[PDB]
This record gives sequence, C-alpha cells and structure tokens, in this order.
Amino acid sequence: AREKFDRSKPHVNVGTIGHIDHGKTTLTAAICTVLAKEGKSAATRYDQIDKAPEEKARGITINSAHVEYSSDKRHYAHVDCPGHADYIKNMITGAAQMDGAILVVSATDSVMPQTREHILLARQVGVPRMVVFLNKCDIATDEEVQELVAEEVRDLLTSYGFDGKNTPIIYGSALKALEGDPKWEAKIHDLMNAVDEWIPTPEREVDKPFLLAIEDTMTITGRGTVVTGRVERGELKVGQEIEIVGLRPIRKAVVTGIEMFKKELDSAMAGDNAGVLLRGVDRKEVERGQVLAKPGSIKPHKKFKAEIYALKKEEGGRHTGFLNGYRPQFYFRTTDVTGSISLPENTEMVLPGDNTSITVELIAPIACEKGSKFSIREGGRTVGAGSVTEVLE
Amino acid sequence: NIKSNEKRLRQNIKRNLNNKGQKTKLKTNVKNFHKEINLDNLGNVYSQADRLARKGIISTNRARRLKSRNVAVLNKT
Amino acid sequence: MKYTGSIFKRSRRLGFSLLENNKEFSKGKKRKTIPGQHGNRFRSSTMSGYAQQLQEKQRMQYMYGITDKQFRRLFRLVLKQRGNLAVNLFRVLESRLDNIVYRMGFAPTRRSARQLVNHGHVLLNDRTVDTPSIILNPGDKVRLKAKTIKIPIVKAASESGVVSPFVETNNKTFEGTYVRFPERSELPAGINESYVVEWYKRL
Amino acid sequence: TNGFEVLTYIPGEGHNLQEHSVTLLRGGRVKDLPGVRYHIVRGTLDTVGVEKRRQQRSAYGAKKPKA
Amino acid sequence: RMGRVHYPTYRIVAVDSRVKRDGKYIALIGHLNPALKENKCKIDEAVALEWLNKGAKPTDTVRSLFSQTGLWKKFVESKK
RNA sequence: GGUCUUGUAGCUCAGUCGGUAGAGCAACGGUCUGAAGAACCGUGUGUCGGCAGUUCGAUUCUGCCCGAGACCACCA
RNA sequence: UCUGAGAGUUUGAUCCUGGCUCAGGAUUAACGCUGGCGGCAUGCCUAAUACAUGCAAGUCGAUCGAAAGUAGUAAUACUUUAGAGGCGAACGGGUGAGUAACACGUAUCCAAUCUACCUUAUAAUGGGGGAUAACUAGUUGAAAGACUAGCUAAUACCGCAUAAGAACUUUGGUUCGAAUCAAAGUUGAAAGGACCUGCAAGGGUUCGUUAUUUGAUGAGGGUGCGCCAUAUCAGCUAGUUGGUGGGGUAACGGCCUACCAAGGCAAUGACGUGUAGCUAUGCUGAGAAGUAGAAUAGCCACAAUGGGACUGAGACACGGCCCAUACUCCUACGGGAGGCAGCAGUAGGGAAUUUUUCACAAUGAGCGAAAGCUUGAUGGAGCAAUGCCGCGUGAACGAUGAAGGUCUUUAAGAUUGUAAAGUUCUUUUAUUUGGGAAGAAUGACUUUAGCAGGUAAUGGCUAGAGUUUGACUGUACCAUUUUGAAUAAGUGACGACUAACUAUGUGCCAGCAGUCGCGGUAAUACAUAGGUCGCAAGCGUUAUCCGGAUUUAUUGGGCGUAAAGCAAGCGCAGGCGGAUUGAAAAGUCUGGUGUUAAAGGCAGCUGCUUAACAGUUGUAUGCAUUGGAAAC
Repeated sequence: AREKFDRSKPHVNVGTIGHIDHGKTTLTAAICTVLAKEGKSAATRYDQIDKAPEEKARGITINSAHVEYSSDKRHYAHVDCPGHADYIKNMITGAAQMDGAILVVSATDSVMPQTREHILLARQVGVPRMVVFLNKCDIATDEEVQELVAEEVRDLLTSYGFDGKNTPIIYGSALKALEGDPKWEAKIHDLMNAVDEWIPTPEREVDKPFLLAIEDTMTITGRGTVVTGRVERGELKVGQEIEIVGLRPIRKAVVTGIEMFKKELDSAMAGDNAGVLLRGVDRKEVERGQVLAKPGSIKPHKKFKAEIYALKKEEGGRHTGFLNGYRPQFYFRTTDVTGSISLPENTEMVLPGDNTSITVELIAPIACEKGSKFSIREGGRTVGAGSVTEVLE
Repeated sequence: NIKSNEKRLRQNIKRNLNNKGQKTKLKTNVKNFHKEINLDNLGNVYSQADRLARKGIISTNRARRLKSRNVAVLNKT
Repeated sequence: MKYTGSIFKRSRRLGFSLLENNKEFSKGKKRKTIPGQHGNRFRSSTMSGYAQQLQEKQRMQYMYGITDKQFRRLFRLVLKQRGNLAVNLFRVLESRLDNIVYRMGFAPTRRSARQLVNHGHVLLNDRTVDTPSIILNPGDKVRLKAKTIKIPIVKAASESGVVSPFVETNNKTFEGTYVRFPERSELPAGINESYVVEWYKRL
Repeated sequence: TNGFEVLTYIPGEGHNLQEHSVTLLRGGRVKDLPGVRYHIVRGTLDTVGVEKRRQQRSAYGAKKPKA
Repeated sequence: RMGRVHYPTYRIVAVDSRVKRDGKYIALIGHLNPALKENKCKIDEAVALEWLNKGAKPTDTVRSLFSQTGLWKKFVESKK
C-alpha cells in the first residue's frame, strides 16, 4: 500500500503570504505544530519546505512548497508563498492553487512594496477572503504600533480591491509558538478558527469532464515522470485518457497512478491538490504551466483579445506608455508566458486609465476561455490585470 | 527469498554432526582392521557399515565395494 | 482499396464494359478514345504482351470488384488444388456470394450486391452471412430475404432478370440453388484468361 | 555513433547542417560524387524538403499539408 | 490449452510425473477439444492399460474420460 | 525546475566606464582568360533581438523577459 | 506428383567471352506519410549494464509438544500457529557472454551404473534410553545478530533383542565373465497414527515405516557417423602414452595416488587463431541446395565475478551456504545486509520494440487422512496497423455533358465527368436499449441405489442432487433495439529498363538519380500544376536473404588467339584401369523391424460464418538391423 490517502472533510487549500526574512518558515512550522495537537496527519514542516540550493543554506523561500494536514472539521493543503522580488512568479503559482490567504507581515518593518504587490496579485488572480495575522508581536512596546499595523492592513486591503472589515486582524507571535509557549499557540488556534470562519469549500461538479493544471514535474525512481497539480472540474479514476494543452499542440496520453503528495488516491474528486504519473510520457513533453483536460471543450491559441484593467502609476503601474512591440510576461492561472502587445487598429498605447480590450500574442498557446483572469507585469512591477471576454480564434 | 532456508541449515547442522561422527568412526574401524585382522572386529565393522546403510549415509554400492576390498586382504589367512 | 470510387472511367480507358456493351454506347455524343486530357491524340507509352497482360488483369479484377490482394490469395488457394488451374479458377471467379447474386440477376452492379450481402440481408442455410468471400459448393440453397421484397430496385429488376443456365432460381420467393459449374459462354469474353493467369508466378 | 567518420551528401534545396547539429544518415548508391556515396535525411528533425512535393513527401521528409 | 487464443484445445496429458506441460510427450492417446465436446473427444485406449500399469496415474480431469470410454469399468478388474 | 552566459552586415566574429558600427567570406561595377578559375582597381550593406530610467546621447548601466547555450536538483 | 522469363549497360557500328545494375519475395524489421475496424500472430537481436517498490515456494493441527483467544465454574470442545517432523524447494522461469568438442543428434553398449516418491508379490507396526526446540532469566549491541544457565514432546535422535528375505564371502551346482540353486559364517528394523467394533481384553479397515523385490521412469557414461572459417597457421604432448599396486566414483577409467617404461597424434592437417549456443526448424528457389537459427520445442551452461564445499535419490543449488572480488546501505565507524539474464519497472545506450494490468476461472504442478492453500506458472486484458486475412471510406437511376479549375493557351471545344447535384433505397460498421452463451458434456461436497475379498463400519467401483468453480461477459449472438447514407484514402511513378503525359518556371546556376544518364534559357527525367497509371488501410526509403548470380560450372566452364597447360621430364602415395572360371556380399538394389518427436513443408476432413487460424487423417529423405538378389 502506497500509504493510501483518506478524506472525509471539505478540502481547501490555505497558503501563507508576505515578504521573506520575516520568518515564514518558523510560522509555517508553528501553525503545523499547532494543528498537530488538534489532529494527526500534521507534522512540523520547517526544513521540509526547502529543496533548492540557498533555500536551506540561508533560511529563505524561493519556490511554492506544499504540505497537507487534516482536522476533525476540515482538511487543509498549505502552500508557502515566497518573497524575494523577481521571484513573485513562484508565489503567484501558489495563488493558482490556494483557497485561503494568510498574510504574514512584520510590524516594525511596516508595509513595503513586497506586501502591497502580494495583496495586489492576490486581488488580480481571483482569490477572495484575505486573512491577516500579525507576527513578531513578542516585540516589546507594541501598544500603539499593533493598532497602526491593523489600520494599515485594513486600508491596504481596500487600496487594491479587497475589504478590511469582513476579516478580523489576528495578532500573535510564531517564534514563541515555535518554541511552544501556550499563549501564542492559543493565538494560533484563534487564527485557525478565524480561517474556519471564512473561506468556504469549493463546489463539487461532475458535468464538466476533467481539467487540471501542473505545478511541476519530476523524475521518480522506478516510476518515471510524475507531475503535480489540482483538479478543477470533474472526477478522475486510475487508467483514463488525458489531453495535454500548452506550449505545444494537444497531445493524447493515459494516466498511470494518482497520489496526493505520495499518498495514493482511489477516487480523485474535483478540487483535490494531487499528482499523477502517466503512461509512456516524456518529461520534456509535460512541464510547469501546462494543462490536462478531457476532449469536448478546449482550444489553444497564442493571439487573443481581452479586456485589461491597467494599473495606474499611482497604483504602482507603469508611468509611461509603450509601443506595439512592448513585451510583458503575462501570468495566466497557472502559466507564466511572455506575450507581445500587438495592439489592434485605433489602439497604440495603454496609459493609466483608458480600459480598452487589448490583443496580445503569446509565445506558447494556452487553454483559453472567457472569464480566465490573468495579469500583466513588466519592468519589475505589475502593470495591468484583466479577464478573457472575447475570442477571436 | 525463502524462509525455509534457516530451517534447512539448522537441520543440516545436526545432520552434518551425526554424519561426520559416523564416517570418522567407520574410519577408526578401518584403522583398527589395518593394524590387526581378525573375525570379530571385522564383524563390528560389518555392523557399523550396515548401521550406515540403514540411512542414506552410504551409497548402496560403496559399502559393498569397501567390504569386498577388505575381504580381499582377509582371504590371506 | 476495396471500392475504386468510379466504374465508368476504368471501362472507358481499358476498352471494356461493366455490362456486355450497353454501359457505354451512347451517352449524349460520348467519346470513344481513351480518356485523359492527352489520350485524345497520343495513346501509348509502353504497350506489349506484358502491358496488355496487366491490362487484362485490371479488366478482370476491377470487373469482379475484388482487391489485388484478394486476387493473389485466390491464386494461392487455387494452387492448392490440381488440374487445369486457369479453367477452374475462372469458373470460381463468378462463384462468389455477390457474384452468385449478380448471375441470378438481382442487381446491375456487383457493388450493390456486395452492399446487400454485407448488410446481413442475405440468408444462407439458417445463418446470416455478411462476408462476400465464402466458398460455395455444387447444390447450395441461396436466398436474400423476404423482408427485402419492398426494395424498389429489387422490385424493378424482379421481372427483368438475367438468364444464366449454370444457376437456377425463382423470383417469386427470391430463392435458388447453386447446382452446376459455369462455362465460357456464360462468362465475359473480353478478357483473355491466359495472360491473366500466367502472370502470377512470383507467389 | 562510433569513431568512424563517413562522407555524405545533402539532398534537397539548401544545406542547414551547422557544425555539431545532430544528423541521421541513409544508404543508397550514387555516381556523381567522387568519394561520397551517402545521403543525409533532408526534411526530418532539422529541415523540411520544403513542401508541395505532393508526388514524393514520405521520402523527402515532409508531413502532408492539411487544409 | 494450446491453439488459437480464446479457443480451447487441450489433448490428453498423461506423461511422467516430472515432465513439464507440452514438453516431450511419453505417448499420444487420442485428443480432446474443450471448445466443442460430444464427438470431439477420443482416446486410443489400446496401450492405455499398459501405460497405467507403468506409472503415470490419471489426473483429476481424466478420471471421467476413462469412465467415459469404459476404462474405469475394467480398471479395478485388471488390478485384481 | 531554477542558476549563469550569449544575441551586432547575408554569414563568421571585433564593438574602451557611448562619441565610429571594424575586419574575413559572400558581395556588385570593372582589369584578365577562348572559357572557368587565380591575381588587381574598387561598391556597399550595418535600426546593434524588444520595452522605461540613464549617459545631451542606450549598442557599451541596468531590470524584465524573448531565441539559444550549458550548470546542478532531493537521499531510505 | 513436379516444374526454369528477362531487360539495360563497352562501341562509328556487329559477334563471342566476361563484368555491372534493375525487374521477386522475404525480416525479431527500421524512418517518414496515411490513418476505420474485427480476428490472428507478434512485439531487446544492442550494455550477461546496475537496478526504487511488490511478487514468482510453500505445505500439511488427524505428525507432534506447547502457547493464545473463544463456549465453558471447571472438565473439555472450536479456531490459530512461533517451532520441531517430513514432502516439494535439484521441477517450474529467463538469458544465450563464456562454451569450437560426445557441443549436438542418431544406434547400440549400458557384462562398467544408479533411480526415493509411482507398479507387481511380500516381511514387519518389539523394547528401552538420553537429550533438544517452544519456553524461563539474562549478557554484548540504534542494527544484522552472537553468547550463555534451567525446564519439556514427538512418526525427531540414539542404542538393544529380534528379524521371512536381502548383502559379503567359504564348499558345491547351471553356464559363456554373466545366473540361479545347496551347505557354512557373519551383518544389519522402525513408528505408529486416525477411525470403527467391543463395558475390558482384544479385534477390524486405512495411512506411511522398515525387510525386500518384479517394472517403468529419471540421471549418467563410451563408441561408428558427420555436424563454423582457419596451410601468408608443421610439429605438438611429459599423467602426456602404456604397464604395476592402492583409493574415489553413479560407475569403467591416470579420475587420482606410490612405482616402472617412453610413448601417442599428424600432410586423409595435428598444434594454434578469430567466430558462435546447437538441433528441430523458419526463409529462399522446381530442384539439388543456399540463408538465419524469430517465437515454439528438446539438449547444453548460467545465475554480478572466481572458487570451495554441508545436505539429501537428486547441487556446487534462477530467488541454499562460506570465502574473496565489485558495487550499493547504513555505520555512536562498533560491523554487518542485498544480489531481477522471473513477472513487471526505472535509468542508460541503442534507429528500434508494450503495463510497477486482471484472475489464479480452465490446465498443470507442489503439499495434505481432510476440507483446503498456493503457483507474475498458467490463462486473459490494454497499448503498437508491427505482420496476414476479412470488412467499410454507400448503392440503382440519372448528360449534345451542372459549375469551377486545367489544356487548347484566341469565337470553340476537350478534360475533370456518373465524376457533381438531384431522384430513391437502406444500415458490417457508425449510436445505443433489452435479453444473453458455453468454457463446471472436468474433478471433489452430501446422503444415497446397487456392488467387491470386510463388516460394526471405514477405505473403495458404478449411477442419481446443488448451493458450490465465470474476470472474460455491455463477449459472441439474437429482437426494425433508437437515430441514421449518415462513421471513414492516401500513396509512388509517368524517357527506357518498369504499368503512365502534357504543360509552366529556373536555366549545366539550382536539383534529380539505380544505371543509361537529365538542365548550357520551349527540360515526355529537375522545382510546380493538371491529368493519368499502379499500389492501398497501408504506401516508398535504407539495412540484409536467395532468384537472375550458369556470377566456383554434382546437376550446370573449361584452359589454340578473349583468364588460365607448370619450362620439360622420371616417378611414390592416391585415383582410375585387359578378359575368363568360382566364391561371398564390402559397396549396390529389394521385403520385415526400430528410429527419423509433435507442429510445420503435401493434400484431405472437421471446428472455426467464411478466409486466416486450430485440431484430425495418411505423410518423406536417413541410420542400425533381419531375409534375399549377385547383373554392376
């Protein structure tokens, strides 16, 4: 038995956000240890988050790492979102595969571009119900500044599209929780209950056949190439056909084995964060930013036209215009793809304001459909955000 | 692997002990017949050879061959 | 390929006819030379005994509506039996299920008979048959179907039957019996059997 | 794939083999080239034997233009 | 069974007790077609008695076959 | 999967912390041969892979990707 | 019974010899293109490269002690086995690197041998003893494990009486070194269990165990025969060759040992070299014969490498042991653990080849009083058009000829072309409903009916019953099942060999090509278009097999000038060779016998609906041998 997974609770995907060097690892370990007491299948994930060079040697986060833990009421799949600007492309991937958002921002080091960019990205991806937990509250003289951090996060939520009223601002410390002090562990219990007070479970539908998006692929000895991802629509059993969309024309293949972080499944419903080994497939044919689907509704294109809510320079966007050769990298749901902005007739520039449906051609075709939110970043700062509303092809 | 190998080895320890004891006792009897030739000692050798022939210790022809080559020199008298 | 996709053109070019000669004698000032945009004035590139041998093979196998593989495998099968192989083989060429129905005169094209037989609409000895390559036997009962009595082409050709002595049938119940072997006069005379049969030595 | 080195011809229009680009060989006898009696796969994995050779596109490697 | 896949055809198997299936047969005593029985089952039964007298006891599936051909009706008679 | 490097004429490469785009082959008009080639007088092409700071000046500073190149992934 | 194709290619041009290429099929196939489907077959030959994870050999509580749980106050009863006992584990699976000689096969000898379980007839089931596993208490160790002190069983082990018959010899008997008898001496057997009957004694049936022994079987050995290339490889061999004594062997045996001799093979090719599993078989041709040794079967070796040996009837033991070698794993750095050329599977190389699939249902096998258990064997499934076959990519009617395109390039026509539309029909398949096979016309279960040597009955022979054994099965198949012409074709060539022609472009630049050879500005050869031809659900390419290649000339060449007659001769071996009489049969031919596995090659028949496919029937050359023929 490949440590068969058991599920009886509504599955949701939670994830920590903020700027790295604030102690993301210790907070992840603290919350995992806190929920270990509330139920099994939860271990201290502090050094289990690192798999890359300098990710453990320094004590920072670079990629989006996933852990899992159940409870008597709800199952959670935690995802770690890193800072280290120019690595935001990693954390939005976690935004691709998370349901609840936990903000981790330091108090004495109050909001920097990192935090505002993370909240703006969470807004433009299409994930609601942000949850803010104040960290490093063990610092002395935090009477007049804790309220200041609460006010600043409440106001910053509104500055990009969220609200600062529906979600209470939890506060406490994680390093003391890492040590095991009962009071801060109780504060982490309170944060978890606040999470349970929002972020409803995803809807379960079977009418739409099947769709999943890969996070990463890796070789497994004796098995072959194994990809990760999360099911969006429909169910999936062991031994069914799949179609591969992205960066290449559609490629038909067959699955071999379904696991959930090396925990095997038996009936993979929609919404489960899992991974699959396929039948006779090459690792250079399926990569990160690809899609598995079922025939009946899919069509890849590179050039498409959609509306864009451009972010003003006051909102952190570009302060100057550009030409038809301007080439940002869009981040569709799970895909990081560069596309030029080949503006159609009567359109030659996108300044702050003037929300006009722009046409863009990408280097790699994507599974596209009206309503697919995506963002536009170039130069180091995000410059726009939009959703698919028109299909030329 | 097969779990019925340690059992085989442990049975074989006692089996080998008994068989080596019997063979070296037969060897001692052969030495006794070498240093003196008579009737009763050769009868004891016969008895021991048939004790060995009781089990599969000795082939059906080995005992016959050795006792025939012994009576070859016995017939000197 | 099973079905050529056209029948008139092959007969137009090879100088034969699917029927005796009524297929092409007048079609509104029809042509008589070999078709093609340049077969009007120039007619030959390499014509000899070998070329005419291939031509006769084509006029045979396209007339019988069987793929070349089937001709080769029938040649291999007739190699199994003795005697004058060419005569017996040519006799069996019209002995096929759809060929037998064609000789009964239930349809003016072997393609139509093939469709009828493979659709399971023909009844052979309390067993539905849909493979038009079954070996026959002197003295076999054959019938298509009573339900198919309402097919307009069958009703139209019921009275305009084909008189071939080697097979006997009645169109009241659409039932007959394969009794005796055929002969030369009952078979088309526009194809030379000898060239066709001696060309198969490679297999 | 071994230390042996063989000469070969570049059939088709143009030469796109570029000094440590992988190659596949083929047989066949010729008389035009003194010292060379081999051809190279033109139209597969690097080139295309352009196209429109509706008469021969399996040889002269080219996928059938679908319209 | 040996023959076309998904078409059973198993002839009699009465060989020395230390011989693999469809190896070098000791003898051929008729044949059997499990696909269609009832006048497709037959044994020679001539040297069958001798073969029984020299080892190679009948297996489980052939006791009925020996009773079918009357061998069992003369098996115990011959032993006495 | 990320860590670095590279992109300049039709081609191959030089392009000081900007001040020209520089050489070789191809290369065009001639000199020459019966002709092809060798040799000679010379043509010239160069949006610098794509965007904003910045150097008055972006091809010599950067960030971002784009095309390509190699570099290692974890440990019972 | 049977069956043989050719063409082009030298040259101003002809003939002869002679060379070259093409025209056929075929593969353990490969690349590329096209892509419907059913069945069948097939799917690492290359790095015997190492391998994640799981599995392929277990089994028997009626063989036994003992323990645990359950019903039970308890007795006892049921369930289970950590172990001892025994059986299998030495079959079964895969791979061909090593292996070039009993490697292989065939026939005999196996007077030079063995063979437990199974077969024929048959002897016993006596009596004692001692340990010792499980267990108890620990000692060293993150771990393999190792070490001790005490307590118990058995069909375990050990003796002892005893023992038809068996074995060794002593004397005699038969006999051509074998076979049996008579007398003498000597030798060695254990184990009962289960059930039934009987109040006990005791008795009965069955199981194995001993004492055998008639057979088959399995294993092993020698010999005749020939079974890769190798004369730009002539000496080799010192247990080597032979004799003597002794020992092992399943045996004979320098197999080995102590002694004594110097022999043995060879120009009819030894020694040595490279290559390789072999055979049946498969492929090729009419044929003799040539090719490879797919899969499938037998023989042979193998288990990363090299050795050694315990066991037992069966080993140097595919998933026993030890040692060393090499890697891997960890290592408080004390030290050990593993060996997929088994089903699969990863990586790597390779142009190249499928699942970490299902059931162990059929079969076989192992174990077992018995129910039963197991078998990655076995039977299936899926992927791959990888190969063969079938079947679709509709059908009748319908033209002074829809339209367009192309040619003609231009007062017009031809071509596409029944091709199109249109008229009409219907459904292998397309899309699905319901019913729904067999393979359980196998064996075992239970009382039974009858029956046998035995009766109180078990164990057994013949017939009767079912819940029992269905993944394949939405299979096959059937019923207008619903809809439904709807679900579907490309490919190479068009100068000749080699089936098919015209046109536009570039203009010896570019490109084709197997060859002749194409193009120096109208290319029946290039790039392109139209049309056509030929193949086809496959099509062309390379790689390589035989035909042609009679191109090593048994069949089927010779040597005056095309290639060869040594420069000439004498002459050994060897080969062939006057006639007659007689012999035999060494060769030869013929009749009987064994063998030449089956499948296949040949045909017939049957079951596949048919073809393919499977089964059945008769089915060769060859050796040994019996009885003859005596022309050669």
